[PDB]
Amino acid sequence: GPSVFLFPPKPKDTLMISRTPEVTCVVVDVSHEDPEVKFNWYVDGVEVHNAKTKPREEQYNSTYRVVSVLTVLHQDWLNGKEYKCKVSNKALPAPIEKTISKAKGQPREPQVYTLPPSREEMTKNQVSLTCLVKGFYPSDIAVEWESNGQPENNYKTTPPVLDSDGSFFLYSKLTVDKSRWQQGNVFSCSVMHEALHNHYTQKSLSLS
Amino acid sequence: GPSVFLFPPKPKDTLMISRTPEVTCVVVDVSHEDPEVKFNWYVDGVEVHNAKTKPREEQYNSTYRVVSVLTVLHQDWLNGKEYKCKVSNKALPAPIEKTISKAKGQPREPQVYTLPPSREEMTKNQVSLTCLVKGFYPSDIAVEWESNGQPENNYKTTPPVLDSDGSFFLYSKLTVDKSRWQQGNVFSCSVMHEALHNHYTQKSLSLSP
Amino acid sequence: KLNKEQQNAFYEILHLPNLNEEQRKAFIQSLIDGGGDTNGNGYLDAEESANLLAEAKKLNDARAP
Amino acid sequence: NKLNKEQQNAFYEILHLPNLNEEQRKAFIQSLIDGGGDTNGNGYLDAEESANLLAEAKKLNDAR
Ligand SMILES: *[C@@H]1O[C@H](CO[C@@H]2O[C@@H](C)[C@@H](O)[C@@H](O)[C@@H]2O)[C@@H](O[C@@H]2O[C@H](CO)[C@@H](O[C@@H]3O[C@H](CO[C@H]4O[C@H](CO)[C@@H](O)[C@H](O)[C@@H]4O[C@@H]4O[C@H](CO)[C@@H](O)[C@H](O)[C@H]4NC(C)=O)[C@@H](O)[C@H](O[C@H]4O[C@H](CO)[C@@H](O)[C@H](O)[C@@H]4O[C@@H]4O[C@H](CO)[C@@H](O)[C@H](O)[C@H]4NC(C)=O)[C@@H]3O)[C@H](O)[C@H]2NC(C)=O)[C@H](O)[C@H]1NC(C)=O
Ligand SMILES: *[C@@H]1O[C@H](CO[C@@H]2O[C@@H](C)[C@@H](O)[C@@H](O)[C@@H]2O)[C@@H](O[C@@H]2O[C@H](CO)[C@@H](O[C@@H]3O[C@H](CO[C@H]4O[C@H](CO)[C@@H](O)[C@H](O)[C@@H]4O[C@@H]4O[C@H](CO)[C@@H](O)[C@H](O)[C@H]4NC(C)=O)[C@@H](O)[C@H](O[C@H]4O[C@H](CO)[C@@H](O)[C@H](O)[C@@H]4O[C@@H]4O[C@H](CO)[C@@H](O)[C@H](O)[C@H]4NC(C)=O)[C@@H]3O)[C@H](O)[C@H]2NC(C)=O)[C@H](O)[C@H]1NC(C)=O
Ligand SMILES: [Ca+2]
Ligand SMILES: [Ca+2]
Ligand SMILES: [Cl-]
Ligand SMILES: [Cl-]
Ligand SMILES: [Cl-]
Ligand SMILES: [Cl-]
Ligand SMILES: [Cl-]
Repeated sequence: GPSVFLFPPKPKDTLMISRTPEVTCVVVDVSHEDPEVKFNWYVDGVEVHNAKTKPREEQYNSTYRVVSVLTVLHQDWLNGKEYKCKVSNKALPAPIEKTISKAKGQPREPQVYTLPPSREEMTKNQVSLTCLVKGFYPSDIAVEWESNGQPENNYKTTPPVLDSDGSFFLYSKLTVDKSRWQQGNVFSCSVMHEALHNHYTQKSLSLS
Repeated sequence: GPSVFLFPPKPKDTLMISRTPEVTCVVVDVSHEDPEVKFNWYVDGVEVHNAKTKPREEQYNSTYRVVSVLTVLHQDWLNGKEYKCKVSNKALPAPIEKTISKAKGQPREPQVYTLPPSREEMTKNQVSLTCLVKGFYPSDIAVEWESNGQPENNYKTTPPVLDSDGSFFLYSKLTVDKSRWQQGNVFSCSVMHEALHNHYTQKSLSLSP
Repeated sequence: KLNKEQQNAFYEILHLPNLNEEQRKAFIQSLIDGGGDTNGNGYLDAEESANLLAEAKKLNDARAP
Repeated sequence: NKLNKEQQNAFYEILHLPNLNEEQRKAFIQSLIDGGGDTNGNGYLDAEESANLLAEAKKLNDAR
């Protein structure tokens, strides 16, 4: 039978007003004989009708995947409203209902620190710029890199890791050509989190 | 119905000869009505009989947990042998089979770098000592901290993260009181990985200019 | 390019304690649906963000117990 | 820590000797942790005993 997974919006989408957060209801293991899926969305218990169903997609395992996307208001999600997805399909004896909401708990402000490359790494053609983000809650967070107002395209960020005090931390590793670092170019670690002022902060990183 | 979960040995156990690596086959949701579980272990397709089954364990939700432990040879795991656990139980329409092995692919040697606390963190009462381990494959790895030959245990290590070049990296964060860092105490990041000579190396970290 | 004043107006309005949800909800919507774009240029200028925030802060202070 | 470095190194070297077959590699490694290499039977694999077992593995590897 079909299975349902309800996903929250991306942290960056709910924190930046210029973006559109969405909750996503994914129905997997949809059969070829009964591929019709009906979605019923509810925001705080009242049904809404602005959801969009994406065309079904057959997967490599020979089952259909149908996705429904519902735009949400930034403040509704941040204030803890519940979003219910109800999925109906003739292969199910009864509809499946999944509910999600923002993670609960006292918000805690991330501490953001930039770390230059180890001197021992300066013998490599590329060097690692590190961003330490620690002490934040909930774990929902977004991290990006910038230089001169433009995005950097070779960084990787670890998942949030639970620390001893109940908060979370992570690292972001930006790889740049060693020449760029030695020339004094300024790089910026951008962190987006609900417990930050304006929901974002930036910290610079340069040689001297 | 019962579910089966097969767990690999700890990376440190397979790399250090003084330790004992084990693969662990766990059967959960075993009912009171059909609690008998049969285990069949296979190493590269050949059945083995040196596994030990622990006495069934009742959980708070009135289900049994049955565990079978198979000791493995360090070289067998490091050389990529496959370990299969086959679980039979009357509540299952057919036995369940799970297989695990070390990840395939050319091993790559880790690069280990230690990073001192950020200058802005030097205003906090506690500071972060960072160990960057990069460029290694497979992801099986162990990272520890030491000071004066004894372990430091107020550290957390991230999971391995897939990097752009197909290798893995991680960070280990050791938290110490600022005073210890200011006193010139030497801290050591210890890394264990198959692609290292003797399967281990260490990098020091102390207050430098 | 990030509109810092718009993002800040969103954050400040989001945390004004004395506004009811409906009022805070109406102000935030005006940041992205033209209502705040008083000079119909399609972009929320710094003047409009500060003025909409200042106007929203005004109602919050008038509602303080 | 209190790691037996000579034992760990002998294990690593034996693990990578290219000309040994599986049983030979299995037998040499096993002697590091089951008493066989503990020539004085004092319960600990001394540096002398590690070096001697490694030399035996290298010798068989070179002879093959
Ligand atoms: C046929 O294939 C489809 C999909 O094809 C996909 O195609 C196949 C052919 C392969 O190539 C796959 O590699 C490929 O992914 C199969 O559908 C998959 O089915 C499994 C379950 O059977 C689903 O697993 C769930 O996954 C979610 C996480 O999903 C995100 O992350 C995935 C990476 O792991 C990613 O692949 C997904 O696309 C999805 O990506 C996110 O997507 C959203 C929406 O687009 C987006 O907004 C996000 O940004 C994006 N993020 C990322 C990082 O990509 C996982 O959370 C689920 O876990 C819970 O449930 C498990 C039960 O299955 C349980 O074991 C876990 O412990 C966990 O527990 C839940 O636990 C939490 C813990 O707090 C608890 O709160 C919940 O209550 C609890 N809920 C429970 C138990 O119900 C889960 O693992 C895959 O997502 C899904 N893939 C896709 C693409 O839909 C299908 O099964 C195949 N059919 C077969 C084999 O018969
Ligand atoms: C009745 O109650 C019992 C007992 O209750 C539970 O435990 C007690 C102690 C309390 O804490 C309760 O709060 C709690 O409810 C219930 O038993 C549980 O049943 C669930 C299944 O529903 C099992 O889930 C699996 O967990 C494994 C991970 O297991 C480590 O997990 C726990 C730590 O988080 C720990 O409790 C476990 O003991 C286990 O410990 C590891 O143990 C070995 C053995 O000693 C040890 O060597 C390790 O060091 C140790 N590790 C750690 C970190 O401690 C998890 O892997 C499972 O998820 C995978 O599979 C899913 C598909 O089924 C998939 O959707 C997931 O994404 C995930 O994917 C797998 O993912 C990994 C990594 O991503 C990958 O390598 C695999 O290839 C991949 N496999 C796939 C995709 O197929 C799963 O979540 C619980 O373990 C189990 N608890 C115990 C103690 O056994 C029972 O459900 C209840 N029944 C009822 C109410 O009806
Ligand atoms: Ca305007
Ligand atoms: Ca001896
Ligand atoms: Cl489901
Ligand atoms: Cl309802
Ligand atoms: Cl596809
Ligand atoms: Cl940004
Ligand atoms: Cl800050």
